Amino acid sequence: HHVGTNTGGVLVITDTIIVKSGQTYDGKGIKIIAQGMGDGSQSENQKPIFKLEKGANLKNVIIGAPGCDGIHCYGDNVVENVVWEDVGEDALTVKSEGVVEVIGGSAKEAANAVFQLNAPCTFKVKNFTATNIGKLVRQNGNTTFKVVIYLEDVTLNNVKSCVAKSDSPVSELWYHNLNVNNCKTLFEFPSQSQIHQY
Ligand SMILES: O=C(O)[C@H]1O[C@H](O[C@@H]2[C@H](O)[C@@H](O)[C@@H](O[C@@H]3[C@H](O)[C@@H](O)[C@@H](O)O[C@@H]3C(=O)O)O[C@@H]2C(=O)O)[C@H](O)[C@@H](O)[C@H]1O
Ligand SMILES: [Ca+2]
Ligand SMILES: [Ca+2]
Ligand SMILES: [Ca+2]
Ligand SMILES: [Ca+2]
Ligand SMILES: [Cl-]
Repeated sequence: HHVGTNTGGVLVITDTIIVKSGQTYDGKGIKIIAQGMGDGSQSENQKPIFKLEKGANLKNVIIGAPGCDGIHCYGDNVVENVVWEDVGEDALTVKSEGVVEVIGGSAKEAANAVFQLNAPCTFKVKNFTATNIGKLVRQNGNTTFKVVIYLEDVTLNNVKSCVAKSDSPVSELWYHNLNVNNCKTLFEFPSQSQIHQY
C-alpha cells in the first residue's frame, strides 16, 4: 500500500472543486474540509464538495466532516478510493445520465442516503464498505426512469432503512458478494423480482 504523497495534509476549501471532462482529480491521499458550503445536516441547500462534469474522474481523497452535498456526478465518471469520513446530506449524487462507478473507498455516518440517483444511469459500487447509514442507494423518490445498480464486493454494517430503494418498476439492482449486517430490510423496490444476483 503506497499511501499517497499528500497524506497528512488538509486542504480547506471554500467553494466546490470542478473537475472537467476528461480530467482526473487525484488527491494523492489529501483530506478535504469544506467551509461555508454546508454543515452536513439533512438540509437540501448545501454545496457539493466536488462537481464531476461528464467524463471527469476523481481519486484518492478523504472527505472530512462536514460532508456538505458530497460529490455531484454528471455521468461517465470513475470515483476511486474516495473515503467519506462523515457523509453529509448524501455522499454522491448522479445528476445526469451515464455510467458512474464507485470503486474502493468507504463511507460512514450517513443520516439518510449514501448514493442518490436523480437521472437514468448505470451505477456500480465495487470493493466498498459503509457503516451507520440509512440507505446505500436511493433512486429519487417517485421517479420512474430506469437505473441499473450493481453492488459488487460491498460490505454494509448498520443500515437503518434498507440497502436500496426505488419507486421505479423498470429499475434493477444486481449484486455479487454483498455482505450486510444489521439491516432493517434489504430492498424496497416495487417488486422483489427487480433484484438479482450474478
Ligand atoms: O438529490 C437530493 O438530495 C434529493 O433529496 C430529496 O429526495 C430524497 C429522496 O429521493 C426522496 O424520496 C425523499 O426520501 C424520503 C424522505 O423525505 C427522507 O427523509 C427519508 O426518510 O427517505 C424517504 C424515502 O427514501 O422515501 O427525500 C430524500 C431526502 O430527503 O434526501 C429531495 O426531495 C430531492 O428533490 C432531491 O433534492
Ligand atoms: Ca436526505
Ligand atoms: Ca437529499
Ligand atoms: Ca443531496
Ligand atoms: Ca453524517
Ligand atoms: Cl434512510
